[PDB]
Order: sequence, then C-alpha cells, then structure tokens
Amino acid sequence: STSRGEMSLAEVQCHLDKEGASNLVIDLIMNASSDRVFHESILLAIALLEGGNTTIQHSFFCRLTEDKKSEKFFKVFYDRMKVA
Amino acid sequence: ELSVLVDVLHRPELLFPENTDARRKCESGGFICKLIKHTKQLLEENEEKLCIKVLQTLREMMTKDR
Amino acid sequence: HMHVDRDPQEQVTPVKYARLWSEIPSEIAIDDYDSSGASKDEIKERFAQTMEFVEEYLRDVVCQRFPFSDKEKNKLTFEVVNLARNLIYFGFYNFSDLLRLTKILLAILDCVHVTTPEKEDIMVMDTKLKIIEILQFILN
Repeated sequence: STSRGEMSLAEVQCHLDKEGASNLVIDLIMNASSDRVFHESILLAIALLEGGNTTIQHSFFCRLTEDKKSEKFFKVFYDRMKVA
Repeated sequence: ELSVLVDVLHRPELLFPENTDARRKCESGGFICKLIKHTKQLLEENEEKLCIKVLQTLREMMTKDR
Repeated sequence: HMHVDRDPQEQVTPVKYARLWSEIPSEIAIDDYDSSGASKDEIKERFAQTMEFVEEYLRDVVCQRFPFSDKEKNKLTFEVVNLARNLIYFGFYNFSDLLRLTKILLAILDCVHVTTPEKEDIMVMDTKLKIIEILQFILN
C-alpha cells in the first residue's frame, strides 16, 4: 500500500533502545571529557525518555544496578551541581 | 538537507537491491546498532565534532513532522 | 619512493584563502580552473604514462567481475592505489581527471556491492581505507 513507516514516538524510542542507545548515552556521560559532549548526551537522554517510557527507565536501572562503575556516573552529576 | 539525512537514517535499507546480503543486514536495524557501537569507542581519539554531530542527528531522529 | 617522494615536489593545499581580488578570476568556463600549470607540466609529462597506466589498470579491475577475490592481485591493487593517492596529494592531477578516477573507484565499490568467521584480508581493508583520502581531497 502506502509503504509508510508510521513509527509513533513511543515505538521509535523503544526501537532505538533495543540497539542500546541508552548504553551509548550513559557511557558517553561516564567517560565525558568535554562540556559539549556531556550536554549533547543529556539532551539525547531527555529526548529518549520523553513521555515516561517505562522500558527505557528499566534499562537505565538495570544497567546501573549490574554495573559497578556507576559511582562516576553519579559523581558527574554531583560535581556539576556543586560547581553550579 | 539535515531532514533528508534523518529520513534516510530511518529507512536506509531501501538504497540496496532486494534480496542482497547488505539489504537483509540493514532491514533488521543493524545499521543503527553498528553506528552506536562505533560511536561508543569514538570518544577516545578526540573527535568531538564528529561525535557531537552523531548525537545531534540521533536526537533529531525523535522529532515530529518527519 | 625513488621519484614521487623527491624534491622539488611537495604537498599542496586544495583550498586557498589569500585570493588576490585585483586578479582576473573571469567567467572561467566551468571545468578549466585547474589549468595554467606552466611549470608543473615539465614534471608532469614524464609521469603522464604512469598515470594513464594507473587509470587503465583501475579500469581493467572495474571490468573484472570480482575485484577483491584474488589474494596475489591485492598487493598490486593496493600499491597502485597508494601510488595514485601520493600522485594526487602532490598535485599531479586535473579536475576532470579526478572526476574520472572518482567514477572508476565508485564503479569498483559498486561492483563489490553487486557481489554482496569470514576472516577477510586486512590489506583489502587497507585498500578500502586508502581511497578515502582521495575522496576527501577531491571534495576539498
């Protein structure tokens, strides 16, 4: 028929989640060295999580729980807020 | 032009001939997976502009009126 | 290594900025900006046969159905494309010639597309990486 990729916002977010864009953004935040990279990672995560997608929140929680490296992930936010 | 690039990234499997190996690989969504996998290790070699462009395009993939 | 990497040949930039405004730059047709080489031709004519040999060899590789199947021909292809890259970056090619070579390389890759665990040859990937510098130079 029309052969149109309707791809509503929720299914687009879940689709990009399956490949692991969540891991991409969390790792970019983890090993960020420039302000612009961290800012773009934050914006990407905001756009990805918009709408309260439960799958993406579950993926974040699962990786943060299974990964022992999350201490620097929280430190990156803590020191940014402290500097502010 | 940026919108054209994003639209291509939604469905890049159409650019290949049907029933070929490239097209079966791309039809399964492996292109975006490979792209993000390369982007993951990309930050070490100090390519800030290229990683920024990749992230901005991935973010703009989440927009309406496409 | 004997002739190409020798004096007085040296690297040339493809994008210029200190363009003197008082100069001509007339309508200059379309594909004749890369001209007025009154001094480069004296070096050019002796490698003219080499360059046309490179072009005809790449066209022959285009004619071959599978360009990256023979292991022993891969060495010749790799060093030929390396020589072509070094010739280009030293300023030995014109604009139309660069377009012809670009079409040849794209035809090679398109034939590879038509052809399309599995430990591919590392030097095949090296050959594929080699032409990317040529593409960057022609875009500039």
